[PDB]
Amino acid sequence: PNFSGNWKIIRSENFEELLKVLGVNVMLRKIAVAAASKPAVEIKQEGDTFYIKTSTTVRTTEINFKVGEEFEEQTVDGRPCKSLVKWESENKMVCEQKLLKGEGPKTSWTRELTNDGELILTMTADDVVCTRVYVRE
Repeated sequence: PNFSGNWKIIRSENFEELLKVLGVNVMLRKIAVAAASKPAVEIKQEGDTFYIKTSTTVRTTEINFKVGEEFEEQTVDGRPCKSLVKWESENKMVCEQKLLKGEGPKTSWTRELTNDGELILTMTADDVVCTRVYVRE
């Protein structure tokens, strides 16, 4: 019931499709998929306060947020955005993103801790739903 820990990915669906919707060019798409196939995920949870570090060779994101309070981060393709995380349920948080500048597909992400010990990351861009599953390492 604690998101804290080091996570390793075991499954990933539609990540490429997601990037395609976001306008990422064909080659970057392949580079991204490759890099994102073996990310290092570190999460530290203190009550409603979170620290999530996702590292890959070509891109590392570090976000700090408190459930319920807006913060700034970036969409998966690097566009700055305003995010707000809320609890959809006891083990699931949902984040709605708003581009700071310009227009683009509506994006969001959700992270859910399953009762049997796994972490499901869901990322969406318009109608595309990307599902990534992690287990503790």
